[PDB]
Amino acid sequence: RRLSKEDASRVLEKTKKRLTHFPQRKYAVKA
Amino acid sequence: PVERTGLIRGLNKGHKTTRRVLKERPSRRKGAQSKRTQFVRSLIREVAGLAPYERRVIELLRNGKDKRARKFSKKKLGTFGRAKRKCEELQRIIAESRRAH
Amino acid sequence: NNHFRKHWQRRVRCHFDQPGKKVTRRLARRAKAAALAPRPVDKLRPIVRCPTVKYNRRTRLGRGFTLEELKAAGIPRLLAPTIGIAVDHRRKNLSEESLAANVQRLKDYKARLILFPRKSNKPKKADTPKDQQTAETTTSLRTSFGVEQPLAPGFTEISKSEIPAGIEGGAYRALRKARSDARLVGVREKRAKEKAEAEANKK
Amino acid sequence: QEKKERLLREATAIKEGKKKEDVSKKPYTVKYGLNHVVGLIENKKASLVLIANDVDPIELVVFLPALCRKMGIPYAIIKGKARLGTLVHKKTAAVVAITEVRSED
Amino acid sequence: AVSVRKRA
Amino acid sequence: GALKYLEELSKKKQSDVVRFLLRVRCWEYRQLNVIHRASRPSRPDKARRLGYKAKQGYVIYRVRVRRGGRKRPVPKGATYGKPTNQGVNQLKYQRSLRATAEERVGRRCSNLRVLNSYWVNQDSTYKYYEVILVDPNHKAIRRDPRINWICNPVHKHRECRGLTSTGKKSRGLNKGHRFNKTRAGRRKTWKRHNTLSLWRYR
RNA sequence: AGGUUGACCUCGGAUCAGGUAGGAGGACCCGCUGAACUUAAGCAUAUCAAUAAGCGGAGGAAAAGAAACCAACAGGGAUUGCCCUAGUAACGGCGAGUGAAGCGGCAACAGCUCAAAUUUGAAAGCUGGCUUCGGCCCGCGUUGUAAUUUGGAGAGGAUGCUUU
RNA sequence: AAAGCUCCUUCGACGAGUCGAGUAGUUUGGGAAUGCUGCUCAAAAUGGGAGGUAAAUUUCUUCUAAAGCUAAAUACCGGCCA
Repeated sequence: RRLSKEDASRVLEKTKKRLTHFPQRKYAVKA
Repeated sequence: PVERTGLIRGLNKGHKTTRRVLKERPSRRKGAQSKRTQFVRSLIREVAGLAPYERRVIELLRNGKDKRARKFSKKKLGTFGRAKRKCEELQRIIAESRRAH
Repeated sequence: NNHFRKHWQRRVRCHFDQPGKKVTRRLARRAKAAALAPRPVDKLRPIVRCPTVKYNRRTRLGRGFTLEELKAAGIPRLLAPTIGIAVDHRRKNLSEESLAANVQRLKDYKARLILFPRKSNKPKKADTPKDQQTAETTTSLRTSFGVEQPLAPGFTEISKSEIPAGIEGGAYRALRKARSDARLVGVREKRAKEKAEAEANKK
Repeated sequence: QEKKERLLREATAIKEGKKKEDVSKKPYTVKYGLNHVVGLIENKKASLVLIANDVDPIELVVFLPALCRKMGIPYAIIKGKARLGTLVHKKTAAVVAITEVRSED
Repeated sequence: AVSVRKRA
Repeated sequence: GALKYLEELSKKKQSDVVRFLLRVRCWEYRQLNVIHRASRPSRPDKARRLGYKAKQGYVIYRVRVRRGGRKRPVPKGATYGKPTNQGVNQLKYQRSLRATAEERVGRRCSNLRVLNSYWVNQDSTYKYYEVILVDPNHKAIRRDPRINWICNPVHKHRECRGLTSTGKKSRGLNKGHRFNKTRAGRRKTWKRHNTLSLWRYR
């Protein structure tokens, strides 16, 4: 009865635009 | 904003800082009339008419029993402030009816 | 004053799992650090002042930086949570000092930030170049960007010629007068209004 | 089918480097959908409004003659939401409007 | 006319 | 659209047109079954703002519930203990009649999930409600990220556990000082306050 | 042919095509319902206790949750939990007793989605069936399926760089 | 094609038998200031709620209800492994 992987991974298009242009970046902070 | 005195007590008490003016937050716009909402409410008022207690208050205001209208409005609505606003609105309705007639 | 009149024995919580829970928390923190490396384990937090008259002497870390702080620091609000900056849209800057301090904090973080490109073969102009990408890093923003001065200095030396004269009449009398005026603000206003009405009537 | 043919022609024009407006003309249709028609009435774009007599719930159209009278729009109540649906290729239609037609009509 | 919003 | 006009009209429940519609619909719903399926929402603006869509997988069920208080099922309507200074005629059920309507509709359609519900009518005997339900096994529901949260098993029978809107109201899940005892859960908060905590180095 | 031929709406049938629910478990969790022994000299307020028993509904956690909050400060800033607040403010026959919260330190941190707007120069959306896997059909749906917006804003403008 | 930043004349929809009131029962430390439910009444547009002593008048401060989702830190006399 669990939702399929594709259906569970479906996102809204506004979310997709936000993730396309502002994903979680890789960064470091100088000591 | 009034500058604080730098004292722990008294009028305008408190630590002195440089107060800023803020652009008003959009959540604080609630209550403001918009043109479409005003238009739709006027049309719906014209279509639906009045409630029976509103007709009673309008009759009292026409007969000039203002205190009786306020007391009856408070009994019907529940609070003094809501009664006062409702009586002002119905007096406006009476005034526009008279200026139409 | 012993509150043992209910069935208290059904709701006794002992803490034998205290060292085990410390071990579990440390394992979770090490796993989180390994997943987040080379990013720091925490987000940058602003400096805010505690409310109420008991605690307004002391500063501490807040939830997140304000939108006006981010705007004055030049960090867009969609970019900020992706580079380890906490954002709080509820907090406002009522005064200039806290705003300036948090803007300087954001600028220091942005100056110490190393931003790796999304694609290694195609770096962008907002990205840190590879020959600056190698430097000593910190993994604890709560330590490297903590509250340096939670309280004001309690001791300060000045010259004897720079001793303030003091408020006229004395500090105790100034406090008494401020309290008295606060208690009599409305009585004096009513008396002035009555005097103005009498003067208008018998001018 | 007509839309598919039009989109094929526009895809051909895009492929040969032309705008879709070069091969497609401005359309003139009966306007439908209750929210759309109420918007057209409020913007005073509708020239003629036809309202079905049997909309259930009636509250969806009960304000429509008053709205049309306030905006100075000619309206008529007509029999058949199914009859209006035959105009707009649907089973039912609560309201239809005409804004503009062609020069020959 | 009554408009919900400015349109492009 | 027309839904702004519908909302403003639905505010005017004592006007002539709305009272006429309410009267005739109350008669019709009284002639129909106690729980029956509605072909469409009779209050489309209310249903839409509560989350109904005109999409396959959304259904509306209309239900009437007997109104008034609650009676304790004791023999001859009397108890055999200490005096209570009150009768069962004044006992008040701690949930809403809306919640009772939602639960009975959920039992009638056990394959669906109750999303929300809304008042449509009342008379002296009954209060009438329309309940929005979502089919978690329908493909159109499962493919939609705005609604397929309800396909997860944690939302089985929300109306039974008080996770609908009337359930949250009855559980008193609000912030602030007026809701000190209930905002995190009344029984859980009671257990937290009545737990004796003993540390090792005490 | 019009006493006909149809469009809809509502309501039914079918071992119709495809699905789904029930029972178990119930330590922990969300609700409902709900005592008495006890403690008050006895005892109808009270206490035991918003507890036991009874009933319904979940999961690996549940629940709560991104303020119609706290405050009154130089202001804090979703939720949860620990320490502290504090046996305090407060409630209480004839008194036995009862009893929070804000701040503060810490564990852990994460933010968002709709309704209300005309895509109107084009329902741009979707279940199902058949497939040569290209698509094609039966439909749903304008009594509104996509995109766009959610108050932190946003819509329209202006403007020149950035982004995938 | 979509996306962000900066500035602006203007525009800026925002959830109703609900909020609120009375009353009744129950509940709370909130037996002047608590929550829930039933019955009766029943809103508004800078409006509404809150600001723990009732009310009128004048201010001020804070959020923005009546639609919705969401990991972690928390519980665990059931089950499985140690």
